[PDB]
Amino acid sequence: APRSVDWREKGYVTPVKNQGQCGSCWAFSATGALEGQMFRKTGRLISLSEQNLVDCSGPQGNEGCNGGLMDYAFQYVQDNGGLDSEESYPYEATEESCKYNPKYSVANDTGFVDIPKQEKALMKAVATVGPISVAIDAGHESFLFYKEGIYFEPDCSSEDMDHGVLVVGYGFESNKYWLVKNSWGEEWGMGGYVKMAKDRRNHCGIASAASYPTV
Amino acid sequence: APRSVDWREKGYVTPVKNQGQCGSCWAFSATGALEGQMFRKTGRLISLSEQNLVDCSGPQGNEGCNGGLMDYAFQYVQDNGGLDSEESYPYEATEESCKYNPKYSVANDTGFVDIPKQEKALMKAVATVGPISVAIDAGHESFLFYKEGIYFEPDCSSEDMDHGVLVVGYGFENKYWLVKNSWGEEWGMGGYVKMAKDRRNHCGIASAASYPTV
Ligand SMILES: *[C@@H](O)[C@H](C[C@@H]1CCNC1=O)NC(=O)[C@H](CC(C)C)NC(=O)c1cc2ccccc2[nH]1
Ligand SMILES: *[C@@H](O)[C@H](C[C@@H]1CCNC1=O)NC(=O)[C@H](CC(C)C)NC(=O)c1cc2ccccc2[nH]1
Repeated sequence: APRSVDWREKGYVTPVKNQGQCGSCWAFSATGALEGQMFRKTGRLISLSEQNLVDCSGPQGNEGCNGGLMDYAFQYVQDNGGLDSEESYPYEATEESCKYNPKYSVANDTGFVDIPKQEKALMKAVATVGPISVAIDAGHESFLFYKEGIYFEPDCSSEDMDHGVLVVGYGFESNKYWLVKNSWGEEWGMGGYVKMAKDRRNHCGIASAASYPTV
Repeated sequence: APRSVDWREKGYVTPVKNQGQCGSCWAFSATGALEGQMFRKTGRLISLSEQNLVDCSGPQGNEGCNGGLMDYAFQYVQDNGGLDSEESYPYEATEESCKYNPKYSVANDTGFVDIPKQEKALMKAVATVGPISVAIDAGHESFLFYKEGIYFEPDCSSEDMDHGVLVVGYGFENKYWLVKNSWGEEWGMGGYVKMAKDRRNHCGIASAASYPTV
């Protein structure tokens, strides 16, 4: 497989967004992975509505700003037969009534694939598919304060993840890393991204709950 | 400047409101611009009271449901030393007695700036300041009935503006202003309209733009 991948250079990834004061990480993770797969299919990069997911995906098991799962979000888009653009259904960092309108649907999906709980499998998927939704353990001060280099936190869990993010690539320092897009704004980390330790015992659980939508 | 800006995703903009059967557009535009500048200053997004402006800004020149201007509303907030929250001083779509109460003030301003009367200066303000109050010519059936794409009306005028609204951003699909209206969420695109940008100061969008200084 390639030793390095960065889907950002290839047009698959929208700018970093900001969840604000709302536990909607899972919705940002899901929209990032679907943005990637819709670009793969159509050649158009269009920002998708996390608000739509937050407001409408309760039946599939999601709890809005109180948490949720990317796979539940992918199931919603399939069940719903669409997902609105960001520009039509803007993010408000709270839960509102479902206002889905098919008029402004710009994405869809046909299911999802859960990747085997192996960093090797995740690497293959990143190389072959595009950006991939992943859960990490993000609940450490070292992660708030991350600015540069490869992130490693000896107290990270490989089993107890709490944060949904998007792997957009991987590589190495000229000491391997995953390239991860967060949803804490561009001021956090390296332009909103973090290089997380790769092939270091599934560090922070990055390969434990990885998935992507089919389109 | 960036080629695209949308302050809604950055926490500067409240949900779309509905003026109902009252010519209070100017008050919704003003509260929008002040909600954005108060967010810029404090990091808190709090919906402000249009009714407080409708009821109380007569001395600064406004005429309640019979019309008004955003700058007169910004002058009121300055003169008054405050503006009540929406939740404290709810909207009734009619003019009442002034019930302003400082206990519930959650906004202030120190003044206000008028933007140079060019779309280039408007673009610079939107990119650097936040949501901007603007006046447009909305009195065309096309606008009345917009749903998607970029709005362009040949019979639109650049000096006969009659409607106050809020520019929250701009971009391209062929450029547009992203404009928050106050006709509820069922109108337009969730309550918004993409208005032609850099096409003959279309509908007079850069003719009377301003924002409060906080
Ligand atoms: C990230 O914004 C979010 C933060 C938590 C929400 C409430 N407090 C938090 O710290 N994390 C999540 O939403 C995680 C993401 C996964 C991928 C690890 N999922 C959940 O917390 C969660 C809650 C919940 C309740 C019912 C069903 C599923 C479910 N998932
Ligand atoms: C939008 O709600 C409002 C609609 C008019 C008022 C009643 N009839 C209408 O159609 N439009 C306004 O309030 C406009 C907005 C500006 C920014 C163009 N302003 C006026 O009509 C206006 C300003 C003003 C100042 C003093 C006295 C009267 C007066 N009217």
